[PDB]
Order: sequence, then structure tokens, then C-alpha cells
Amino acid sequence: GDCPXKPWC
Repeated sequence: GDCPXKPWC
């Protein structure tokens, strides 16, 4: 759920 906005996303 860490997306969007994430580097590993």
C-alpha cells in the first residue's frame, strides 16, 4: 500500500 509515492513502488 505504500504506493504511489515510493521509491520501490
